[PDB]
Amino acid sequence: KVFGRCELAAAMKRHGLDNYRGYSLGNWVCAAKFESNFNTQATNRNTDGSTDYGILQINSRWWCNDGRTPGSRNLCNIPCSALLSSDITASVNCAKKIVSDGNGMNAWVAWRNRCKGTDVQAWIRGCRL
Repeated sequence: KVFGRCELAAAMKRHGLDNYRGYSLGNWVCAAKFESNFNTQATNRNTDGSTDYGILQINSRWWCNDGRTPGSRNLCNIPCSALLSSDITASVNCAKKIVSDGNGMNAWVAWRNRCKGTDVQAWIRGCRL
């Protein structure tokens, strides 16, 4: 499903992402905007043969198993297809493991190049208090 901006902001807040590891909710909505355009079904294959899955484009080389990435580590212990669900719970629980791994949100190349250091507050403007 393609979330709307305020709609995604509210679901992420319910899942405890606002200020998870000190990253405010605007950061997570901006990451999802530029990673998938708010679309839970987005997939993209990488140069090395791994694929990125879902709203936060989580990669099969380390985080989920998709049956076709040699050396996939599957650290969130999920099939990658679970990350394409209209329910974002598995994507959020895996993203909390990724962001806690020491490199923060720099793990999402679109967050580093398009969101980091911008006014990310503009992304949750209008979301219900």
